[PDB]
Amino acid sequence: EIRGVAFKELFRFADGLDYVLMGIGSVGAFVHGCSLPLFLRFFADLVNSFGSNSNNVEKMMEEVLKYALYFLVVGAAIWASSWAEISCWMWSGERQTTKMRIKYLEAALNQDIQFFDTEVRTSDVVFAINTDAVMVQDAISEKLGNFIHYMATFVSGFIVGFTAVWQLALVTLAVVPLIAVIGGIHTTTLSKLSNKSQESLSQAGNIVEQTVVQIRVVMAFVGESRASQAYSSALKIAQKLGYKTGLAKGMGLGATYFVVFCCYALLLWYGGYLVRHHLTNGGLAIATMFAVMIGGLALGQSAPSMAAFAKAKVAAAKIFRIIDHKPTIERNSESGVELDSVTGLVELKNVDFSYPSRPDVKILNNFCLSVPAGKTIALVGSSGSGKSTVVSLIERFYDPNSGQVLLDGQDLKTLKLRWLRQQIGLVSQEPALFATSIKENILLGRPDADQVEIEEAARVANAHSFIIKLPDGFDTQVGERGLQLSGGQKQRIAIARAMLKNPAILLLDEATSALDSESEKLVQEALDRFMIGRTTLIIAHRLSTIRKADLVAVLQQGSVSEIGTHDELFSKGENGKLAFKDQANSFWRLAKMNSPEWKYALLGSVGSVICGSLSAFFAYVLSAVLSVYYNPDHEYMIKQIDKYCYLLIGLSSAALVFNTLQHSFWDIVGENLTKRVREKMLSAVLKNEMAWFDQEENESARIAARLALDANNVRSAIGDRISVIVQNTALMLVACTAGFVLQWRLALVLVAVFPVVVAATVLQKMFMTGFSGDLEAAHAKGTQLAGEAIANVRTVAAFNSEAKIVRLYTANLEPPLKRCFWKGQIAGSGYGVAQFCLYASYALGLWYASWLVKHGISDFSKTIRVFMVLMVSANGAAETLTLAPDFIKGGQAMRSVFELLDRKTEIEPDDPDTTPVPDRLRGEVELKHIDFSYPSRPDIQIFRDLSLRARAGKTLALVGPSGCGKSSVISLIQRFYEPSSGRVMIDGKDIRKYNLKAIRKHIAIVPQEPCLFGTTIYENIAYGHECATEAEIIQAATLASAHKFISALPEGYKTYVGERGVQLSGGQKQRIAIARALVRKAEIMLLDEATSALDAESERSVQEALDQACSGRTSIVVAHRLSTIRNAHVIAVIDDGKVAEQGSHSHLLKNHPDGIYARMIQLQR
Ligand SMILES: Nc1ncnc2c1ncn2[C@@H]1O[C@H](COP(=O)(O)OP(=O)(O)NP(=O)(O)O)[C@@H](O)[C@H]1O
Ligand SMILES: Nc1ncnc2c1ncn2[C@@H]1O[C@H](COP(=O)(O)OP(=O)(O)NP(=O)(O)O)[C@@H](O)[C@H]1O
Ligand SMILES: [Mg+2]
Ligand SMILES: [Mg+2]
Repeated sequence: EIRGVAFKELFRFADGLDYVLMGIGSVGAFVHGCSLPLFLRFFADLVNSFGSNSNNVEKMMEEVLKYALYFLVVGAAIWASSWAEISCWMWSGERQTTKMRIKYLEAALNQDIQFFDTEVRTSDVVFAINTDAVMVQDAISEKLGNFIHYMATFVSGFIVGFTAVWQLALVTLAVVPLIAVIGGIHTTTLSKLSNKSQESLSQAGNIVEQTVVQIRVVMAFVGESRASQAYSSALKIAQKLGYKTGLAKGMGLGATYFVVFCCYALLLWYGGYLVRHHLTNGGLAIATMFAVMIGGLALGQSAPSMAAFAKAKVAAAKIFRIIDHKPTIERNSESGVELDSVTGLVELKNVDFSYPSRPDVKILNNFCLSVPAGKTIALVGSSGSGKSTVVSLIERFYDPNSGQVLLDGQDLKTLKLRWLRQQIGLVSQEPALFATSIKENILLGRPDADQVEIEEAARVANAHSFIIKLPDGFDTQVGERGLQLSGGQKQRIAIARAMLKNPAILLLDEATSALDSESEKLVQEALDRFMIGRTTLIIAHRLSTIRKADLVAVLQQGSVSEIGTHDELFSKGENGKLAFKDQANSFWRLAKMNSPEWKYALLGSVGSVICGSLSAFFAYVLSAVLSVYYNPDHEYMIKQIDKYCYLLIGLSSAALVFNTLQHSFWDIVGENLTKRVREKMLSAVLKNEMAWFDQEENESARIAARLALDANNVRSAIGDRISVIVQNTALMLVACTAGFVLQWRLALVLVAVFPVVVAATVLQKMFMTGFSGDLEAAHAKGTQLAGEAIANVRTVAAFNSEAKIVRLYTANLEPPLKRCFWKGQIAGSGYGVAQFCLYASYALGLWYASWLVKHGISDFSKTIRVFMVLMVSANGAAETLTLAPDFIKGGQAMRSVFELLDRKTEIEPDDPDTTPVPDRLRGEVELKHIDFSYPSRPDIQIFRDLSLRARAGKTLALVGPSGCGKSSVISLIQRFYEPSSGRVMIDGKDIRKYNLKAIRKHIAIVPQEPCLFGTTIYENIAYGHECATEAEIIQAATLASAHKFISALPEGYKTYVGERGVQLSGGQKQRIAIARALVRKAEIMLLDEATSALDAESERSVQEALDQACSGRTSIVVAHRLSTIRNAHVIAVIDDGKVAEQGSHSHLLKNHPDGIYARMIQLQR
């Protein structure tokens, strides 16, 4: 394998326009990166002009106007540079990516079947088509532009810092690694603890998934409380892990706050020292500190670019490996002969095409097809010596081992290999349709034909009137994924696309779509009476296409057996808008649910406020220090700077303490809330009906994913998100108050430009995240078509529609190209306008500060303090606004959770108050006039007003046929599916009114395909009773003949078992389920087919265990029970739920059971 190619090789599909776009985007990214430190330098110059000229009001006003003009120039430069970078990079990346997808699909479909058998697999090719978005649509589309932009920012910030104040820049460059390593430690610890918590949540999801896959026994054996308790224990483990995670996150980010505040205290003291020694200015000091931080952040932000570049190198190496391979199929003449008789006879001296994956195996040894012209020849044989290899031979897949295949005295190997393809028709087992129009999915057989030939191609063969009468319309883009759910329409569309093709050398490889409907009847009229005759190796049915064919040509052991007469039989084993009032109500309900932890939240809230306030205070101090930088009194300057540094150290200590407090307590309340939510969701789902678990969207994997995702989503929505909202609200409040009390009418101006600043900063955050959306979703349709074409590469090569598929792929990928260009242009223009308005607002604020100072309304100190404090307030508001979409997502998860919780259940496992039940029952049950009881699929209605009787202390051994409601009478007994017309009376009264959980504690079951959950067989057996103890388990194991086999292993009771455990035999788990049913010790017992596939001694042991269970008390056994039913008084015999005579095993009345019950026994004997 290859670990990657050269980075430049990723640009192999860049034409002149792509080169121009890349150059323009690179220049724009470089200038946009350099602009921000240049703006810091210009801010330093403006502040120096605005503070150092306090006495000369005219000079400072003129210089402030000049530097506001420079701010406008920088804003325009950022506008142009960001527009260029974003739009050009996105467009060039999209163009190169689309060119690569087109070329890759063409190259892949141009290869032979060998390249997808022993070289790169079909799944690998589809995955490469998927991850072309990851490779080229990501790394060189925008990540390259971001890399250039951030490297430019880093270099420009370093240059600005080291040209303004090199002393302060050097000490700041020394400082930056401290914050970097503190943040790295915090991120590492947080990621590790989050991974551990995620593993705990995954284990909890495994627990709930195991609960719902085995819901049939969990509901029956009143194990819902046990499952809830186990889930709660797992959730408590995950909650302790989340507590550790929250404490670690709070401590780490409080350490970051403490370190940055202390470092700013040191840097501000050193800047005061530099101003005191007349080395530089205060504005220069602030700007050089900020510029070195911006350079450090820029250098840190180019790591994702390098990660994307490495991933791109490896994935481009893969894609180039597929593309650059020259197919061996086209190494032949490709132009030899294309003028042969349409009625051709394929001759095979020796069969070949031993697949290159396993060249040692020779499935086809030696035989000849010797097909008749105009007469249909069939083949049949075993699966191991299959017939599809003959199809591969005929279609010239170029794998000749020893012999050679030739058509009517002309070698296929030396043939054109182009004309042969349309000469040879094909309808394989797979329909192999494509995500394109139905007309195209037929037209691709003969491209030159118009709609008319398509019409008679779909008319002569099969019926196309379904398409005409299709509610979608005359033309259809194969619906969504496939036109037909059944597959008959798919097969007949394939037949029509072969009809536009030449059927001269037709090949029909049967149909694996389970067609046993009128689709086969229509197939009888399509390509079963066609005038010519060639290989039709249909083996779906014995008489289908074989009885009518004049040559059976049975194939076995890679050689043709007796051929010609079809009368002889062949031995084989073949079978034959959205209102937010509802969201607010849901949030209030969730908060009421989270009442017990409100106190904790409140403390965390307090911490948030403090931290919020702290930030403002810090900004204030910083701005205040700047005012002290421009002060003629040196001693007063030193005293004020030292006071501010000490206050800032105190702020750092408070920031650490209250950050740990806020985040620890907010994560504590979030963990408690998500644990409570998960527990309530589990209770709600376990309170539902069995039909609810039957539904597909409530599947086990679906349920686990839904629960985990919803809980995680709301957790964030309620934790760090609300933390940040409260913190930023406190910051904004404190900042506005400080600005207004210092110098109003300028804070009013900054509030006037407040929306501009918050919008521009939100767009800055978006740019940091990335402006290109979901790359895979953008090319979803083209990716789907490419994957379908790759999976059906055999059909594409057979119909010679490689060019048509590639052209359809270009037509599918053009709209994403146009959309990406337009999105890039809109994003670039919007981002540039936002930045220009931001810098215009900054210039306006500083000029208004100058105007207030010149008029004598205010002073420099108050103006600069208000300005900086309001700017940090705007930054906090930006954070809140950019976190709003997570609030939207959390509201969606919240309404999902509260629609799951508030769903009502028809059946109540834990009834509030019902008719009390005695400790021991009689066992008599009457299922009078029962019905199908299957809401999920009401198409079928079994139990046509059927009634069933079970006398107290007696057994029923009903047998029935397969799929006659055999395994559903017990479901009616346990109230899994409520019978609408059925009266199920237990102990003389209906089960609907007694305590359901109490009865389910008094009825045992041995389900068909026995449930083997848990980790140890000991717990599986103990599941039968709450007070399992040890004597009960031992006696149950002994009674059901389940003690010797378990003790055979050294582990015995404490043995690894379950879904992830060691797989054991069916008889062992059946007897384990029987032992669990016995240890349940129930008056009414329900059995199933516990003898599906067992050896002689295991069969005898299972029958003995069943005999003992029946001898115990009242029981219902529904197994086949061909003999030795222990003389049940009655046996219920039914035909699809209809009323029928109850033929007994002893055959007292040998009239009804003679033709039903005894027939299967005679057949098996
Ligand atoms: N790509 C492959 N690599 C290796 N062995 C293969 C491959 N494709 C098919 N086989 C083997 O080919 C043998 C014969 O089956 P084959 O004729 O290919 O298909 P089939 O589905 O059995 N045909 P049919 O009987 O007409 O339905 C089997 O033993 C397969 O394992
Ligand atoms: N999830 C389901 N949704 C709808 N119908 C179902 C579902 N599962 C089973 N059925 C049908 O409900 C009926 C139950 O037949 P029943 O004999 O009780 O079970 P079975 O497992 O089919 N028995 P058997 O064939 O003897 O092993 C049959 O018509 C089933 O096909
Ligand atoms: Mg086949
Ligand atoms: Mg069953």
